[PDB]
Amino acid sequence: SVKSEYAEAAAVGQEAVAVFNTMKAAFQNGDKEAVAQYLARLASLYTRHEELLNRILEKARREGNKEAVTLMNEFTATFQTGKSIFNAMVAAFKNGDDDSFESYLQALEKVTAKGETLADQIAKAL
Ligand SMILES: CCOC(=O)c1c(C)n[nH]c1C
Repeated sequence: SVKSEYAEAAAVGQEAVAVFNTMKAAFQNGDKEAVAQYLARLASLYTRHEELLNRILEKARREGNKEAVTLMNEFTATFQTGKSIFNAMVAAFKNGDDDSFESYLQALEKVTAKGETLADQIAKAL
């Protein structure tokens, strides 16, 4: 169902939250080799997350679930913001620039926290 696929998407999103917090600790500790691996894992998880979100939105469209489509359009828009910030964070890591990395890390936390109001509304609309 669209709802079980949303539950999987929610789980993959929580996996990313878990890995992101482990990465933040590693960055603070200066374990750059660990950060590199966590960043690669996060990219993989965001790819899978976005794939699930798109299939859910396309299915809500085919089902005519107008409230769900509206909410998912809003959420997938904010997901792109998070993606853009994550990409800039990765570039800052490649460049050896911890100041910018810190800033982007913090910004991505705020984009994600703000998104959770939408995420929970979608669950209840589907
Ligand atoms: C960086 C891509 O991910 C996200 O933006 C995201 C996740 C994961 N959960 N909520 C949001 C807005």
